[PDB]
Amino acid sequence: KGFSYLVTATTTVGVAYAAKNVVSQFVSSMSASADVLAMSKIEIKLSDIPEGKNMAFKWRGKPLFVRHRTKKEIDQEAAVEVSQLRDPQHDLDRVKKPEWVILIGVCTHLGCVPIANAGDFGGYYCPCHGSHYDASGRIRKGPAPLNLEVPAYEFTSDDVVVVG
Amino acid sequence: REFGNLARIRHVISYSLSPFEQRAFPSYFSKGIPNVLRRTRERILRVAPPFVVVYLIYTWGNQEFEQSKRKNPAMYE
Amino acid sequence: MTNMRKTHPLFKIINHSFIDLPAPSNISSWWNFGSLLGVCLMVQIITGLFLAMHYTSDTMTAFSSVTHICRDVNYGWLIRYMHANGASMFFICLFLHVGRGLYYGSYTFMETWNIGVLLLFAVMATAFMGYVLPWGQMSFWGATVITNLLSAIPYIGTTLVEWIWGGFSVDKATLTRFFAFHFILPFIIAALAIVHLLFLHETGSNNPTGLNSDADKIPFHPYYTIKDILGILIMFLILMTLVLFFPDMLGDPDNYMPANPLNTPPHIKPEWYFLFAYAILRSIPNKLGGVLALILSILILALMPFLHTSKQRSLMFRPITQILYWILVANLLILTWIGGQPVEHPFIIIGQLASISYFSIILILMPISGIIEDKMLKLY
Amino acid sequence: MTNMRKTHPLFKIINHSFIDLPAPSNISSWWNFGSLLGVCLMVQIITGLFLAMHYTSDTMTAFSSVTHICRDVNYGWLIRYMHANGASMFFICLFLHVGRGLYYGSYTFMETWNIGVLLLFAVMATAFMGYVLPWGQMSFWGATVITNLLSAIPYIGTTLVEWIWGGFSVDKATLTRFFAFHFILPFIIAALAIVHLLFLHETGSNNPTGLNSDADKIPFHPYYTIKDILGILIMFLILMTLVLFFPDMLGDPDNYMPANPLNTPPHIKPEWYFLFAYAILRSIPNKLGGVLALILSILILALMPFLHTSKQRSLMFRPITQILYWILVANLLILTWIGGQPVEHPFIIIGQLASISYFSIILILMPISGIIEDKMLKLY
Amino acid sequence: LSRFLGPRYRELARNWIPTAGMWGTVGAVGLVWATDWRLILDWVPYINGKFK
Amino acid sequence: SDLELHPPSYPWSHRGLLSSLDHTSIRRGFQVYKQVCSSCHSMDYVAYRHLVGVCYTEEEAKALAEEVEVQDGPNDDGEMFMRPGKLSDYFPKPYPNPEAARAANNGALPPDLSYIVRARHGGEDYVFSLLTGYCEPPTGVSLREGLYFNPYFPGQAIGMAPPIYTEVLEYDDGTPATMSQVAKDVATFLRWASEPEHDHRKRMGLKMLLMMGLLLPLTYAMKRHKWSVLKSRKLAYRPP
Amino acid sequence: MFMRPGKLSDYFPKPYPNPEAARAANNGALPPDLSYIVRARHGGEDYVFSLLTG
Amino acid sequence: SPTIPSRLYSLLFRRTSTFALTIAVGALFFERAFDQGADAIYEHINEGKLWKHIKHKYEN
Ligand SMILES: CCCCCCCCCCCCCCCCCC(=O)OC[C@H](COP(=O)(O)OCCN)OC(=O)CCCCCCCCCCCCCCCCC
Ligand code: HEC
Ligand code: HEM
Ligand code: HEM
Ligand code: HEM
Ligand code: HEM
Ligand code: FES
Repeated sequence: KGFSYLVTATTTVGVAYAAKNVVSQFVSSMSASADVLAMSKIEIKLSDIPEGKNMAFKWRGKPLFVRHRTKKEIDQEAAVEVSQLRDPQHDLDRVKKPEWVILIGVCTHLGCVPIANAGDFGGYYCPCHGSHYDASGRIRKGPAPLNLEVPAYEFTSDDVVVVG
Repeated sequence: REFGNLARIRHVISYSLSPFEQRAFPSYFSKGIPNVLRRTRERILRVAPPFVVVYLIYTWGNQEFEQSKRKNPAMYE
Repeated sequence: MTNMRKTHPLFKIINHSFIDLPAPSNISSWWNFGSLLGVCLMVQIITGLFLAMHYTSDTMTAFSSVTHICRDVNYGWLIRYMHANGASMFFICLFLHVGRGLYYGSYTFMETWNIGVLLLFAVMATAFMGYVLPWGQMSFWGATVITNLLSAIPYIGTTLVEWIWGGFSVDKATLTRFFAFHFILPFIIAALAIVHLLFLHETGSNNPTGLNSDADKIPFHPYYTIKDILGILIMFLILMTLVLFFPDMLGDPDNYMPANPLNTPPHIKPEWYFLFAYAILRSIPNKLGGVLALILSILILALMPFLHTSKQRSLMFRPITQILYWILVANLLILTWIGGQPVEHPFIIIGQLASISYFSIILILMPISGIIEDKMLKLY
Repeated sequence: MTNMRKTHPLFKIINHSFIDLPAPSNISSWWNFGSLLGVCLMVQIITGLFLAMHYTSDTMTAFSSVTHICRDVNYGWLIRYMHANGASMFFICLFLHVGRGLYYGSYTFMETWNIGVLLLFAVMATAFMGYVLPWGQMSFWGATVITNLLSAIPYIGTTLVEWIWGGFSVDKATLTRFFAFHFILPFIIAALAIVHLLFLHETGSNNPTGLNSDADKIPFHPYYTIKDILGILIMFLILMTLVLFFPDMLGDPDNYMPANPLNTPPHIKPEWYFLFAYAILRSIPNKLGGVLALILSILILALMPFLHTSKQRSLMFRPITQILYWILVANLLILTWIGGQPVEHPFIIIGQLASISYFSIILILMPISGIIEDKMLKLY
Repeated sequence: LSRFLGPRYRELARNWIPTAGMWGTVGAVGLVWATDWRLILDWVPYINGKFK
Repeated sequence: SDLELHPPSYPWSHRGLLSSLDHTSIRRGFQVYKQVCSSCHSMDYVAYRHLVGVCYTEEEAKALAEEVEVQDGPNDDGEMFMRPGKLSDYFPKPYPNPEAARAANNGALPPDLSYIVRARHGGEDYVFSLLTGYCEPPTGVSLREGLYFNPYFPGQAIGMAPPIYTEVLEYDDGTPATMSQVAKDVATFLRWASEPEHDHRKRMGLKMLLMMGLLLPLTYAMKRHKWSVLKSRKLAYRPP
Repeated sequence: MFMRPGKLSDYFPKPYPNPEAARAANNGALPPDLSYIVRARHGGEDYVFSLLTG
Repeated sequence: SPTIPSRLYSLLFRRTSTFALTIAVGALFFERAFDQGADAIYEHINEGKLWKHIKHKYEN
């Protein structure tokens, strides 16, 4: 009985390995493709962004706003306290380069994008449920459970910036 | 489970006519409108007041939203 | 010679299921909605088959293909509006179906009720994906919203959303895979409706009185044949007047524009049959809490047979539970209206009160009402 | 305590049809082919579902989408080559199924055989539409050829084929409607295969001896379960070694080019079984005559159960009809090879000799062989 | 309600604890084999090597 | 002439049942295509993201992408502009439309060389025979201008002059670039471009062969074990 | 490319080739396509009439 | 002295839960061992041609 059940066990092990490989292959076919992975790298955003304006592009699939942060807006974000919000967030920690700040328009309630140049905080306004965000990306008044995420970026010489 | 056996019925007599021998709308209005009024009387009080308070709080929510969008003159100085 | 109707195998199956089926004699017009649901399912099959016959599932050509169907194709506009209003009437029939099931104690058929619950899940998924299909602005944005509500799950949500997107956001892969799933899943719905009817035929059918109908049972043909035919004709009256006179009053104007990822809609909302779930998930101010509230608010239907604490089956002789049931129906109407309305005062507090009262009635108040009912009738 | 395997309704149906099903003990490996066909049908359902999740049906993007499946989608080359070589394996198993029925007299099950003929119709139509789906040169030209064959019908064919084309030639409307029909038709195949299994289940299976197998029956479990598992593994071996070592052995090279309405290939060579159909078409030199020749060459299986004039069911004990049957398989192979070959001498004359031999064997020579066999065995 | 609160049901339950627990371990090891968790498979002395 | 010349079966390194492609030859044939074959033939389905990890490394393929220019848009003012290409870009087409291809190639359309091996009978053998079979026409046939004799092309008259010869390009690894070597390299590269899943497919085939050679005896063992009780059953008839 | 007189099968000609050119040549705001704008704006023809006369 | 399959039956195969447990554990270990074996056979039968063989000539 041990010999017969050993034969059965090895057969079941082989069939289980084959089934796992088949289902894993089909699930990998479900997932993102090579072109989608290739388009996740961001090219040069150049310097076509105007002063105080925000440009919307496709970063990591999602809409991303790269906005030229004014000196007055940066001063207002610095004057706004980090401990006065729901989560600990500072302007210098959020943005490495204060001249241009790049964020992703993905809200933390329904995954919406905010309306550019709107709201009661001088930053962005999510219109799905009406949340105001300041220039630092922190939520001030709205149903957003978390702050706006900032995508990881590497900056070369001043005409070259890469995101994602 | 079939018509051969489902229940045990004894001493029960059923009479029926032909559809070609009896009418299709026998006193449809005269004996039908009081039936509808009877059914409405039976089930009017345990059905309507939920929808009545739906209408009440719907109107309240609409006018309160309109009042919230309406500005408040708190600016005189 | 033999009786072919009961000796031929397919014919005797048909005869035992639909011709010589012993049905209760006293079942009202609420019992027609199962046949109406099946006929609406077949209508959706044929009509969407013609839509996919003339439809292209690509983000560059989805909206242009819909315009081509509505304008260039001969009466493909009539086909599209029949499809949309048939989906809406499908949810109308589903809501009245589950209303009959809740009111008349039909959930005691636990297998049939659970099969119906998973059928409701499948129909909701198909309709959501088919609303993703025309690639309108509100279509794409509702797809993003509902998928991020799926992303609310910790440690599994982000990877599973990247898996179901086919990429990094809602794109061509998402649209094409939603097209395939929306085409195919109504056939799984049809197979599960076959299982639904099989379980129902095993357990018999219920009557409005909630009693044993075996004393007075009549064949399905010709009685319920002509009753269901009249129901189908009234259903076609409502569906065709919605198609040919008011094609857009149950629709969405923002779906008639191409999907712009840069431009967000000013007021987003799903379709009218998702509004109560959307309102309750708005009401609970938590991501995981909200999505769990949605899932359990559809799963309380499966939880219904374990909440029956009454010695009477149907609500025909239980007036207090009828009052609670109509308050519940009123509460779903309030939830639909609040899900339609935006997030402003006092819609937040109305939505929270509506969701709290809805769960309290369906889980707490109704069994206590049944126990009070039994005590008032002096059953113990 | 009761047995759920006969008490639960879905479980009692599964028990009565697949678990405690009384089956003849002596059936050979030729009886695994029905299960192989069902398994291959499910494999094609899942595989083409994934293909439609990654595939768009539009003329300027169909070939690009197929290439995107092959290159950018992970394991999409494996999925598409599995689909194509599994269609080849499906038709191999279908032909061996039909040959099993013809050799062992299973066509005496009239309803089961007729439903099988309907299944063959649906499978051939589905596979033709799938072959035209990738929008290759040979795909488009074979579609035009088959639709012109449909246009050979007098007084209806021209309007009927402008109707099927959705215009005046094979174009975007034809490709989209063929995508819809190809996606949807295997579900009708699955439902009609359920009807096929029901009609078989009404009378039980057939043994290779052709005798009454009720004296010696075994349950379907676990004997035919493990035998069917072994057959599934062998069929997976052949299919997967085809996909992973010879993915174009049964394919066509001209299908790997974009479809050109102007340029035409020097040869129109569809897949093997359509090569058979093309040769039985090309046999006689008239349009309507060739169309009727193809139609009768497929309906001749439905005409087969009326041609059984022998007193013995199977060909196990009939040696002359064994020779006639293997000559029939021989000129099946010959006609397939002629369909592969171009139109010159001696391919023409071999074509009509093979066609006349095939038709004369099925109509005339087989019942005469049965009569001669009976009169040798003192049965006539 | 009170059907599963008694000595017979308690000793049936504690007889079935080792079998149900072993089945739970089977489900856990099969699920981590199917899904390839880093958090578990990086600690076994062999399977962690192929992740690198 | 309707008669055609069947290409011979060359013994490729990837001809074997479990033998993959030579990626050094794939690389060499790639710069053969780039410096010779890219000026006429398009490549609509092979990209630098497919080039990485097969024949070039990521940085080399990236720089090789930026050495060519790619049109992109729309601009801020709403026009097109030329930018350096990247790994996500496909290979640049030489002509915008096939009409321009026929205009530049006197009425002949050069096909896309991304499925030419899977599209032509014989495959890489046909490509090698076509590229190495250029010869003067026999006495009896005269070919007009723009047409060249080739016994392997059907119809025997091709719209190509011989594209390759001795030292037609300079290999980076110092391999002598003879005509046969160049043709073999570009045929291997075209086989890779037609079927990029070749090595993974053959590795999976080896895995499948080993696993099913392990499983079929075992599954037959269980089948014969469960079927043993029937196959050793003995029958007896004992009438009164 | 070339120019030709329009046939019946031609659609209405777009005044701008891409929406970016429309925004640049019409001071940022993009004029939407008036093919589904009555069906896409709440009010419909009432909204169009009120917007034009208001 | 119990034999090897005797000890396997006495320890693992008699209980169905332990049978499934050793099936899953053997599935893990056989999965990795067969992966190593098949890969080693593949690069030995195709040594000097793959990108992992010619990779070091251009990586550094
Ligand atoms: C008459 C032969 C006598 C042989 C005696 C041998 C010794 C017998 C005693 C010892 C036992 C040895 C082993 C016995 C094995 C089984 C018995 C056997 O083989 O019998 C002979 C066999 C069947 O005999 P039976 O059918 O009765 O013959 C009647 C005449 N037709 O018949 C045969 O094998 C003959 C088969 C001939 C088939 C020729 C077919 C030619 C045409 C094929 C065309 C195919 C299609 C081509 C394309 C057409 C269109 C272009
Ligand atoms: C411009 C002079 C070209 C060069 C450089 C290359 N090719 Fe070509 N190719 C060109 C034309 C104008 C044509 C069509 C000629 C005709 O008579 O149809 C072709 C065709 C081919 C084909 C297809 C042959 C077939 O049977 O379909 C192949 C396989 C081919 N060419 C190969 C090829 C290769 C590998 C090249 C790079 C070394 C190459 N050609 C360069 C134009 C030009
Ligand atoms: C989605 C497609 C569905 C179809 C096609 C369908 C079909 C049917 C049909 C034909 C009937 C018989 C009509 C009758 O007996 O009055 C029926 C009855 C029933 N359905 Fe459904 N149904 C669906 C969904 C549901 C849902 C969502 C539920 C509950 C959550 C459900 C639960 C029931 C119950 C309990 C009955 C029994 C009614 C009685 O016994 O009186 N079904 N269904
Ligand atoms: C096999 C069955 C079905 C098919 C083939 C199908 C097909 C389609 C197609 C092709 C579209 C996009 C065309 C367009 O919207 O213009 C669509 C849209 C849609 N589908 Fe389906 N459908 C099927 C069943 C269903 C069912 C059962 C439902 C709901 C219960 C449903 C709900 C919808 C909805 C709401 C839309 C949106 C229509 C619009 O917004 O204009 N579909 N369907
Ligand atoms: C998609 C295609 C098909 C499927 C899935 C299918 C399914 C099946 C299955 C599972 C069996 C039982 C296995 C067996 O008895 O050997 C069977 C038997 C049978 N099939 Fe099919 N079938 C198909 C096509 C056909 C065709 C094309 C024909 C005839 C022209 C046919 C006629 C029969 C007959 C007569 C039997 C009874 C055999 C016997 O009693 O031994 N079927 N079929
Ligand atoms: C529900 C089941 C099926 C679905 C969803 C489906 C779907 C598809 C799709 C989308 C394609 C085009 C993709 C491509 O060619 O790369 C295709 C191709 C094809 N299909 Fe299907 N199919 C199904 C069943 C079948 C069946 C049952 C057969 C044959 C009996 C079949 C025969 C083919 C063939 C021959 C091709 C051409 C493959 C090639 O050209 O390489 N399909 N199928
Ligand atoms: S999704 Fe942004 S406020 Fe709700």
